[PDB]
Amino acid sequence: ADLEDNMETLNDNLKVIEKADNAAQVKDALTKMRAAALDAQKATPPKLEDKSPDSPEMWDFRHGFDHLVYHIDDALKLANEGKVKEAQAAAEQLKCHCNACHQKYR
Ligand code: HEC
Ligand SMILES: [Cu+2]
Repeated sequence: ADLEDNMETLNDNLKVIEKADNAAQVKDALTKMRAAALDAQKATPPKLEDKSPDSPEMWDFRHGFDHLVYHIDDALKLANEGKVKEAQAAAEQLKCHCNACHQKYR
């Protein structure tokens, strides 16, 4: 999918997590976010289209998604333990990273 679509998936599923009634619902949303993060990691964002594919900026962009997956995996572990509120709280740690990448590269 394109980068915009993967971003919509990330945004929509974070809202699902916030409104969830159980940890399995959180897990289902996080699973979709994990895939969207890894698919977005394959894209070249418009603001970096003129940079080398091997540039420090492109590696920083790609590594931002690895860190999003770090947080998603943290939250998934908690969700799979049935810990709904803790999994929701772990997912909120994503937000600073959504905004930090946007500040650089959106
Ligand atoms: C870089 C490592 C990113 C991370 C982490 C997140 N996003 Fe992102 N997002 C990124 C870029 C470069 C762009 C612009 C894409 C473009 O083609 O202009 C975006 C955009 C969004 C949007 C707007 C969607 C659109 O239709 O353009 C949303 C709603 C969005 N991003 C959400 C979002 C969330 C919730 C994230 C954390 C869970 C997140 N992004 C991380 C780059 C990066
Ligand atoms: Cu972090």
